[PDB]
Amino acid sequence: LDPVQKLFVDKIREYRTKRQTSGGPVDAGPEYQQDLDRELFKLKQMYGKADMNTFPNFTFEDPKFE
Amino acid sequence: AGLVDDFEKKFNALKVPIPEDKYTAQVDAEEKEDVKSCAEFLTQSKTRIQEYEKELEKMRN
Repeated sequence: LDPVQKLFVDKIREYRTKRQTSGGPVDAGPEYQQDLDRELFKLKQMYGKADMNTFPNFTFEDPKFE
Repeated sequence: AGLVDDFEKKFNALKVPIPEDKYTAQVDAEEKEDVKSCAEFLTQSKTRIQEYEKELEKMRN
C-alpha cells in the first residue's frame, strides 16, 4: 500500500472532536466513570486517608536518659 | 496544581524542631563525685599509702 498519511488523518479527527466537547467520560458515557470512581478510592487506600492538599508538621519529644 | 507549590514554599521556608536535654546537671554531678574521689578520699588514703612504703623500707631493713 500507498496511503500512509491519509489514514492517520482519519484517526486524528476524533481526538480533537472529543476534547472540544469535554464532559463526563468523553462520549464514552457513564461507563468510564463507574470504573474510575473505584480506582481513585483504591489508590487512596495505598497511602491511607492522609490529606494531600495539607502540609503536615509536628513536634517531637524526648524519653528516659542516663 | 498549586498544592505542590504550597507545600514546596512552606517546606523550603520551614524549619523542623530540635530535641533537648533533660539533664546537663549530670555533667556537674561528676565534678562533685570527683571531689569525692580525690580530696575527700584521696588525701586520707594517700597518707596511709605513702606511710606503708616508707614502713616497708624499714621492715625490709
